[PDB]
Amino acid sequence: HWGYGKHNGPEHWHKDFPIAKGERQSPVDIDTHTAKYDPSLKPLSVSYDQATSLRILNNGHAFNVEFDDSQDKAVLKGGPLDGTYRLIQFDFHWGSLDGQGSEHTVDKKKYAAELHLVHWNTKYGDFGKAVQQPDGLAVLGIFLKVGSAKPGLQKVVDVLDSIKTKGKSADFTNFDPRGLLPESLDYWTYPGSLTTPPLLECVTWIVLKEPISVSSEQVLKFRKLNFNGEGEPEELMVDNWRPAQPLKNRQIKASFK
Ligand SMILES: NS(=O)(=O)c1ccccc1
Ligand SMILES: NS(=O)(=O)c1ccccc1
Ligand SMILES: [Zn+2]
Repeated sequence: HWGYGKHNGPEHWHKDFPIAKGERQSPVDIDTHTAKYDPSLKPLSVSYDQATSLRILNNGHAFNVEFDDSQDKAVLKGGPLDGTYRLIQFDFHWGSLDGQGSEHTVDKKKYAAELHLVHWNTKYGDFGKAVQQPDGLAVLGIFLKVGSAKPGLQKVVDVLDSIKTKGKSADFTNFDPRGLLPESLDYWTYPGSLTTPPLLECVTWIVLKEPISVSSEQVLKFRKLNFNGEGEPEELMVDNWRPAQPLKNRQIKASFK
């Protein structure tokens, strides 16, 4: 199966997922000087007041926090989006060192990690039907830098010890994903794909310009997770990021002047 190692990492994925070399792959490098302000963007609306988290899962590649998406309770709308997109999960990607870890880059700069808040277009009824559609998903991407602790992250960090290995999960109710956001909603947007197999080309990416700060201790705890399952040789879960892919025939638009 696929992963992030020398043998099964991003440069191998195309053999089983040929869309890896497609026309709208993610992540990309965001060249800030080439991105253009777009006045046709409507204001972005992140409405997570009634978000209902369920469970946190180590899937052998990263960890996922899962949400109950059976009602319109945590939605993203506006910006480049037509209609309403419902939050299903968040996931992170991070590095073995603070100088790398993010998937998107900004003028070639890599951040220490990247958070993805994944939403599906409610016009398609559920996640699996949405990922067959070119506008099925919207992923809100948020960069993490190392500096001050992010208090809203700490409940995640403290639960990781209970999901150290592949296939482990834990209850993760009553977690408020609002505490993971930066102050500003200024963003870049472009059409792209999932960044892990199956690499489906269904995503409107909305990448926030303002990073959040997390502490060195918080990110160190991410790097104590394991890719392997229980009772197997330890392979620390680090560097679970895909590098930037060709921009091809795409334009990155900015929400801000
Ligand atoms: N192409 S892939 O899914 O990364 C893969 C790589 C090596 C062995 C099996 C699968
Ligand atoms: N890492 S990502 O592009 O946001 C993603 C979300 C759901 C499934 C697979 C990948
Ligand atoms: Zn992700």
